[PDB]
Amino acid sequence: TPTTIAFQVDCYLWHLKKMLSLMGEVDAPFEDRLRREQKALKGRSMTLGIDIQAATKAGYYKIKSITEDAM
Amino acid sequence: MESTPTTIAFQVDCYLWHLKKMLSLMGEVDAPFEDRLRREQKALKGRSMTLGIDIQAATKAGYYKIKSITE
Repeated sequence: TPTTIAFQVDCYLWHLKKMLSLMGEVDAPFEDRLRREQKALKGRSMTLGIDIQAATKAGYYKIKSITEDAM
Repeated sequence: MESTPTTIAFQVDCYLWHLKKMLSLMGEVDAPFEDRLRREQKALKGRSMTLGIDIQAATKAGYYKIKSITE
């Protein structure tokens, strides 16, 4: 599903942004955007019935699949 | 470009946006995902003009920044 795939990819890329935030590599507006997006992902998670952790894993493999041969 | 939390944030944002664009190119995402993509692209153009950083250059730097950390 394009909606499910969108969620998985959004979750994984958000996970990357969160990790960079916790590493202190980024500034405050990036951190504000981060927390905004997370609240939005939680809302979407309720509608899709997909756990953010599971979606994050799936999104990692989707991204691995696309960067593998293109880059 | 300089290496500050603000420029790193911009590099990461540009590169991760690029990955979302690749999903759009594959046609594997829904209309809200594409809506967010266009809205974020406009945001990045403003921050690009503000920071005086080329999006293409920031996109490459973001790739290597993420790659350095994830690998």
